[PDB]
Amino acid sequence: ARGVNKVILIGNLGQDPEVRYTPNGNAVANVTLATSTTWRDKQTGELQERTEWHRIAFFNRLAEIVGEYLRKGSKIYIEGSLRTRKWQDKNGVDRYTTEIIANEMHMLD
Amino acid sequence: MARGVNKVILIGNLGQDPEVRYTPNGNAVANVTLATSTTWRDKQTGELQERTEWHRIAFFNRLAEIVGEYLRKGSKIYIEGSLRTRKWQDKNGVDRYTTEIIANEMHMLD
Amino acid sequence: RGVNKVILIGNLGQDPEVRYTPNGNAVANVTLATSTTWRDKQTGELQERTEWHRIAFFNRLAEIVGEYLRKGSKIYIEGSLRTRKWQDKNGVDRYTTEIIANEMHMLD
Amino acid sequence: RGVNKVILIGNLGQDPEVRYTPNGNAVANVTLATSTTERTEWHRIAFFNRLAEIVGEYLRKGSKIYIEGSLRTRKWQDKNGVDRYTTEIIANEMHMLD
Repeated sequence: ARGVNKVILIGNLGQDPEVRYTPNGNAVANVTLATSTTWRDKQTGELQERTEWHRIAFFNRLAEIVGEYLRKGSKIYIEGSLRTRKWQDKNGVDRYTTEIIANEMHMLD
Repeated sequence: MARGVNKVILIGNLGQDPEVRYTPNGNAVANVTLATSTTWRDKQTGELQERTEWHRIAFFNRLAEIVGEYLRKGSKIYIEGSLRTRKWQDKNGVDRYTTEIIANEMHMLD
Repeated sequence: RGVNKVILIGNLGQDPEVRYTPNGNAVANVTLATSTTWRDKQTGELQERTEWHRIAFFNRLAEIVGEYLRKGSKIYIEGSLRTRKWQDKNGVDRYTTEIIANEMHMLD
Repeated sequence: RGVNKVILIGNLGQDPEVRYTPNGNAVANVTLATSTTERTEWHRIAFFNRLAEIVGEYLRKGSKIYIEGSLRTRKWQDKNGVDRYTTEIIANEMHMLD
């Protein structure tokens, strides 16, 4: 190639995997994944949880694995790549919707 | 010490010269658009063709300052950061995720 | 100018000992095991290879590790590679490569 | 099970050189320099097959590249048959930054 496009996530499945098949027997799976980090309340010192949400897509073998083993709550590790579909704002500002294309996946439960 | 891991690593070029602003308190804030390339093989003809993804990146404070001063359209950079997503609601009522990369690190690659 | 990153997930080989440096700082040296399993694409079959990594935790991270982690604990690590030079008893330069941990997350 | 991953960006210490293992395969062992505000770290990296050929063709001393790989420590004996150990990076992917 010439560029690097790489995401590493650890988080939980927000719902049970949704598995489907292309009209020619290809596995496709879509999951929602929540990753968390902590935040310190400045006033009170309370350690509070912050959550980001990500859409992940798996293909073929990996998608089969996902639907075979993973359920809501499942904690997994993931490497993948960002894929974005260009936008346009109410104010005409270019925006970016992002799915993660998964190439690796390690189960952690 | 968080329960999760949210890491992006990118290498690519600025589509445009950086956009920079300051907050009412002075602190800097920069955004750029990054193109990252890979290569696709045309299965029929064997042609080596370039595919491009586009990314919105936000920088803050000192990093933003560095970006304003040093970067330009075409600049090749390395980026470590985190994904920040604001949630959607689709035409067909499906959930979508609009993401910005929040940069923690930046190395210029000439 | 340069990137030196290591990401690992695997299990501790021992209960960690927090020690102190000749400068008074906490250190915890541990080993971590990562494994690759694959089937030989012809002759042999189910192959499994294990790698042992040397990890150095310093200061608070050292103390956390000393306090929470135990042998076999499943842990996640980000860090940097450092090789150091020492001498054997006959004065020959020998080398050891270690992961200087930046971050760690408990997966258990 | 387990993640063993390395990412580097730095420069080759020497013009790379394709050689061959006793199995016949291609391989280039090179060193890569990475630095921090200043201390320089030297990594042994190993490319095999295709990557090795590609590395041997296009890279010279001081070539800035990007690498992903896995860590591997192999065991060997010195003259006196004492177990010694070397940590090398087995590269999966490589990109030229020049």
